[PDB]
Amino acid sequence: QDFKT
Amino acid sequence: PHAFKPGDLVFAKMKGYPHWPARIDDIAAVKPPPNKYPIFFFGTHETAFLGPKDLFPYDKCKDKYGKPNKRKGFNEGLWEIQNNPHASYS
Repeated sequence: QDFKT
Repeated sequence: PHAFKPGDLVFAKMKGYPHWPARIDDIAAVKPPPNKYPIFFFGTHETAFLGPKDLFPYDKCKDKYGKPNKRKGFNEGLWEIQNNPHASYS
C-alpha cells in the first residue's frame, strides 16, 4: 500500500 | 443497486484532484474505518480510504469523468482501467 496524501 | 464490493470499478474523488479512475481493492494491509473502502488509483497506483459519497460507478460515470486530462498519471489511469482493471500493479 502506497498511501495517497 | 448494491453496496460496493472488492473489484468494483469507480471514479474516486479526493480533495484537490479530478475524479480519478480507480477500483475497490481487497483488504487482504491497513484496514479502513467504518463505511469506508480501500481504493486503488489507477495510473499512480496509490491507495486511500474513501466513503461512498466520493465513489462514482465506472460505467454510469465514465462519459462524465473518463475524458483525458493533462494531469500526471491520469491518462495512464484511463488506459489501466480500460485494458486491465483487475491486474496486479504491484
